[PDB]
Amino acid sequence: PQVTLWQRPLVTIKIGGQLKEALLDTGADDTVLEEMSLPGRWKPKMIGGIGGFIKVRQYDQILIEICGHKAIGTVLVGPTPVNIIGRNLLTQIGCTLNF
Amino acid sequence: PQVTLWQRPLVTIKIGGQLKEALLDTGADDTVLEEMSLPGRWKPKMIGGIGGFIKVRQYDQILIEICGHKAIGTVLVGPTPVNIIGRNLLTQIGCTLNF
Ligand SMILES: CC(C)(C)OC(=O)N[C@@H](Cc1ccccc1)[C@H](O)CNC[C@@H](O)[C@H](Cc1ccccc1)NC(=O)OC(C)(C)C
Repeated sequence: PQVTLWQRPLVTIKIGGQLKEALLDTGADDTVLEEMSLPGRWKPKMIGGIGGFIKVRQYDQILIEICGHKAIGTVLVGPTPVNIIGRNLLTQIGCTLNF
Repeated sequence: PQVTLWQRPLVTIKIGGQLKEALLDTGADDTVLEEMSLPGRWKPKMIGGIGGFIKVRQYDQILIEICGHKAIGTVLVGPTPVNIIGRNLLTQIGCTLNF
């Protein structure tokens, strides 16, 4: 696909046969998902965004599917208002910015 | 051009006769820049990011060159760790997300 920016670039993700809405964010280095209980150990972490930091839990090697394109990597889970797919995952699906 | 995301999508912009580096951010609805004295009449505004709200000065109808492409629109000036080019200006330059 070719996603236009007239509207926020919100797509469907599948994180364990759960369809989830998430934003493709080129501005984000990391992937941040809404509070969820994932099996596995996590590492405490504080991530900064415009505005300040938020405390998140870090999970390694999560598999997510972005428009039926698989990506596997680190995800931070915390109280975000929106799921954010960051460049750590977008690089996996071959995502580019073209102008 | 075709920007890959192995690294942050940093481009050089020209604004108010100043060359600056800014991130192309499909996650941002608006363009927020580092503190600067741009010419004109501004209005205070508050905008939220993942860590909470910040106060910005809003400047309308400002000319900005992104990789030599012309864009004229709103620019928010405020306490940001990085200059960010949002979707109000990425659409003007014809940028897309592709995979
Ligand atoms: C998500 C996270 C991993 C925490 O990365 C950033 O927030 N990265 C910042 C850049 C940054 C680096 C270092 C320090 C501070 C900021 C990008 O603007 C992220 N794209 C912005 C996008 O996530 C956010 C989506 C959003 C919107 C509203 C609420 C919550 C979240 N929009 C965003 O902040 O938009 C404005 C900049 C216009 C405020």
